[PDB]
Amino acid sequence: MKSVQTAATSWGTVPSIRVYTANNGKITERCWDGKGWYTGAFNEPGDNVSVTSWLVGSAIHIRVYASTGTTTTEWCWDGNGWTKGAYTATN
Amino acid sequence: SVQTAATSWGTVPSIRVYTANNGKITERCWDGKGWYTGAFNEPGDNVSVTSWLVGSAIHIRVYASTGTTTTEWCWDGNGWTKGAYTATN
Amino acid sequence: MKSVQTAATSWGTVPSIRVYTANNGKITERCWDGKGWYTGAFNEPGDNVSVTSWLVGSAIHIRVYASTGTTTTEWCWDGNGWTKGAYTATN
Ligand SMILES: O=S(=O)(O)c1cc2c(O)c(c1)Cc1cc(S(=O)(=O)O)cc(c1O)Cc1cc(S(=O)(=O)O)cc(c1O)Cc1cc(S(=O)(=O)O)cc(c1O)C2
Ligand SMILES: O=S(=O)(O)c1cc2c(O)c(c1)Cc1cc(S(=O)(=O)O)cc(c1O)Cc1cc(S(=O)(=O)O)cc(c1O)Cc1cc(S(=O)(=O)O)cc(c1O)C2
Ligand SMILES: OC[C@@]1(O)OC[C@@H](O)[C@@H](O)[C@@H]1O
Ligand SMILES: OC[C@@]1(O)OC[C@@H](O)[C@@H](O)[C@@H]1O
Ligand SMILES: OC[C@@]1(O)OC[C@@H](O)[C@@H](O)[C@@H]1O
Ligand SMILES: OC[C@@]1(O)OC[C@@H](O)[C@@H](O)[C@@H]1O
Ligand SMILES: OC[C@@]1(O)OC[C@@H](O)[C@@H](O)[C@@H]1O
Ligand SMILES: OC[C@@]1(O)OC[C@@H](O)[C@@H](O)[C@@H]1O
Repeated sequence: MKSVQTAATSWGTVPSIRVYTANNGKITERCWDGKGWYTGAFNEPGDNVSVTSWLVGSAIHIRVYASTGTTTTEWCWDGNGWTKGAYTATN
Repeated sequence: SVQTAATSWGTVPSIRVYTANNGKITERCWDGKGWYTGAFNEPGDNVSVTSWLVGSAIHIRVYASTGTTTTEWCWDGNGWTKGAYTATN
Repeated sequence: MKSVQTAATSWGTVPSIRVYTANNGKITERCWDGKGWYTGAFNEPGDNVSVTSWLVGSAIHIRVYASTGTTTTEWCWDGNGWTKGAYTATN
């Protein structure tokens, strides 16, 4: 059968983990911070997902790259919910 | 085509590359002195990976998916164990 | 049709980000260093892509794993152009 496609990132020593799953054109998010998996706020269209994250001090910044067709949309976590980023590409 | 995921740690570095091929995920390893085959071998058509250090100790999480079922595999120094991850796909 | 596939890595606190996109058998690269996205030098064949990177001091090292069929080629950025690495697999 058609397999879902995942992307994962982690930070710190607890750690926090975020796993994004593209399934039937939608990306959803599962989260771990030491005490059970739960569903996160991220829910956006995409057949394909990649993720990277970095710390600035103790503040986490996450970038999720969601692709449908040739269009990749960047989604940004910087402490004020998810926001659409400036990323563009000419695919 | 086959599908891969990669993680690395330290400054040597160590690198681990996971490849999903014909329903199986295998692992190739670099620790500064050449590539060799690792112990990870579990079913999956899709793979992602993340890893983190606790001091000098590496912890690796491999997300192996077949259909809508994703199984998390955990390296914490004592072989690969199944993790608690679930998702409602 | 089938969506493009991406992989992403980041480093430092600016940060720098690199996003690799596999589109109709070719992988290209977009770059962020804090002041706008631009096109990078990576351009190699591939249907599937993953990436990892690490810092040695302030110097970035990037490894891109590009797959076509059962052949995965590692491409290495060590400051001086993209070169084929020693990665092999028996797929
Ligand atoms: O248990 S099995 O994995 O062997 C299985 C095989 C087939 C099946 O029809 C089912 C199970 C029942 C079934 C289960 C589910 S689930 O609830 O998600 O587990 C879903 C379906 C289903 O038929 C519906 C379905 C989904 C997809 S997908 O879009 O790729 O996920 C494909 C199909 C589905 O029927 C077609 C299909 C493909 C395949 S194959 O594995 O690709 O050869 C086997 C069977 C199929 O019905 C034949
Ligand atoms: O991208 S869309 O899903 O909107 C789309 C679907 C179909 C289409 O016919 C077109 C677009 C028009 C079209 C666009 C392009 S493009 O400008 O390059 O994007 C190319 C084609 C095309 O018909 C030609 C074409 C190429 C290929 S490929 O060489 O293998 O990539 C396959 C096909 C093509 O028509 C067959 C095909 C496959 C599919 S599939 O369901 O995605 O497999 C849908 C449609 C198809 O015509 C049916
Ligand atoms: O604590 C969970 C959460 O806030 O963590 C940061 C992001 O992963 C969000 O989508 C998510 O809801
Ligand atoms: O704060 C958001 C932002 O500026 O962060 C850096 C890059 O990810 C940009 O594309 C993005 O718009
Ligand atoms: O041999 C190196 C090894 O022990 O490194 C840690 C994990 O990547 C293991 O699967 C692997 O076998
Ligand atoms: O020690 C294993 C474990 O607790 O590590 C943190 C998460 O990866 C969990 O899903 C996993 O079961
Ligand atoms: O400054 C841009 C650049 O040199 O950054 C390092 C690599 O990502 C290169 O492919 C890219 O062209
Ligand atoms: O200096 C290049 C190199 O040695 O870097 C570490 C690994 O990526 C190797 O496959 C690669 O050939």
